[PDB]
Amino acid sequence: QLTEEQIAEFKEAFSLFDKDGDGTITTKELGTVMRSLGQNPTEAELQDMINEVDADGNGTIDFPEFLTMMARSEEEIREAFRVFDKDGNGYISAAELRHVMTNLGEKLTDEEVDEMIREADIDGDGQVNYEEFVQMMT
Amino acid sequence: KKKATFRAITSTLASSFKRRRS
Ligand SMILES: [Ca+2]
Ligand SMILES: [Ca+2]
Ligand SMILES: [Ca+2]
Ligand SMILES: [Ca+2]
Repeated sequence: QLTEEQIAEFKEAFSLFDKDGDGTITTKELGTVMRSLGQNPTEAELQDMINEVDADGNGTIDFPEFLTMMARSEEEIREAFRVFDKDGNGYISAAELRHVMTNLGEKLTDEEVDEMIREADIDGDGQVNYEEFVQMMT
Repeated sequence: KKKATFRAITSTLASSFKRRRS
C-alpha cells in the first residue's frame, strides 16, 4: 500500500510540477514539464491530461488528485525509458538521471540520485536497464 | 529520494503518449 514516507515523496514530486508553489498544477505548468522532458503536447492535449486526473473538474490538479493518480503498455514505457536513457545505450546511469532531474528544476546531491538508481536497480550493476524500468512501473 | 519521484515522472510521460491526437 502506502507509507507516510511515500506520501512525503509524492508531495515533493508534485512540487516539480507545481512551479509556482500555489498548490495546483495548471496546463501551463504541465506543458513546461513536458517540454523539459523532450515532449511537445498541444494546448488541447495538455487539457486532456489535466482533465483525466482532475477529479473535481476545476481545471487544475491538486495534491489529492495527484496522489490518487499515483495510487496505481510496451510503447509508453519504452518511450519513457528513452527520456532517461539520454545516450541510447540501454542503461540509465546516475548521471543521466541527474540530468533529467536538473531539467525539472531540481538540484540533487549525488547521494539522492544514487538512491533513486539503487532502488530501481535489481541486478546490482549500478544502472537501470529496460527490464528493471518496466518492473519499477508495474 | 526513491521510486516515487521516478514513478511520478514516468507516469506523467505515459499520460502524454496515451492522450495524443491525429
Ligand atoms: Ca501552480
Ligand atoms: Ca482539481
Ligand atoms: Ca544510458
Ligand atoms: Ca541494473
